[PDB]
Amino acid sequence: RKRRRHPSG
Amino acid sequence: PLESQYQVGPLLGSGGFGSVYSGIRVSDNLPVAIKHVEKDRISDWGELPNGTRVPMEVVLLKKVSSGFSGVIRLLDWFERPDSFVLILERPEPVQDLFDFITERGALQEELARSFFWQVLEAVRHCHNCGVLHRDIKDENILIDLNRGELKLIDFGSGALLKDTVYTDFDGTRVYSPPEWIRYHRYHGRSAAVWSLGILLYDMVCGDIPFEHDEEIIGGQVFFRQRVSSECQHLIRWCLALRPSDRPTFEEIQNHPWMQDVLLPQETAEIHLH
Ligand SMILES: NNC(=O)CSc1ccc(Cl)cc1
Repeated sequence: RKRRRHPSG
Repeated sequence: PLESQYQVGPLLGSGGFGSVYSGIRVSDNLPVAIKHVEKDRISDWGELPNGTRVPMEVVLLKKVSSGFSGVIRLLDWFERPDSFVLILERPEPVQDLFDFITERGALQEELARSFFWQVLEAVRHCHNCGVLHRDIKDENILIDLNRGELKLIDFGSGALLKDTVYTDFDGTRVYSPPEWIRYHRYHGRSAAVWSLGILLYDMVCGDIPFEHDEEIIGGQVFFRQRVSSECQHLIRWCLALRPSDRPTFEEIQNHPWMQDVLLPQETAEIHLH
């Protein structure tokens, strides 16, 4: 697995 | 006169929130952040006490920017033909908590305890001021690396706090609670506690526990890192599937894992300097 950001909305 | 009161520096970032530049207040060399939001992109509007129609983000920032707190404060704001410009505090030096956790991996529990405590105090401050953030996550937390203080940012998905049900949501889905996923309904404080459970897992394990809707509503919490039984218990309590089974903020801060928190200055000296 990779860690990632998650955009709002 | 916006362009004559601040010297604008490089772009710090952009996204769903707008575009944010580094800046310096010309009056006294105070570091600031200058956030631009296009009017056509603003969904929620509100009214300041003066009655002038502004983005809800401005309403909420003004409600929480009085006095000292763990919230990045709104120093001023400007209206342009096609946009609003927000002048915000800028810690220096600074790193957001998402990048910090990426670089450091899972945090020592002593450091996670200090960070999580400060976030709880910041969120309590918001709720005390009648403001629900609705997008608590590591990306929306800044670390003042010299002072060891955490600062909450981005009220662009927030709302006035209320005791009735919310049926709208524009925050981050992987931090949103199972009742939102399942029913498109949540209450403000118990939804916030869920997102704090996600955040605490993120701190002590190095990433969030859930990526998919099925994991969020399944409510099974697997620990990928060694985490004390006391910390596991608090996380699992915050991530209770039924909202009324989640702790209040008082119960979180009275939890055995939360006692003997470091001061911010101690946190910086031991862990950040
Ligand atoms: N989702 N991001 C935002 O709303 C950016 S607000 C902000 C304030 C101060 C600094 Cl140093 C950086 C950013």
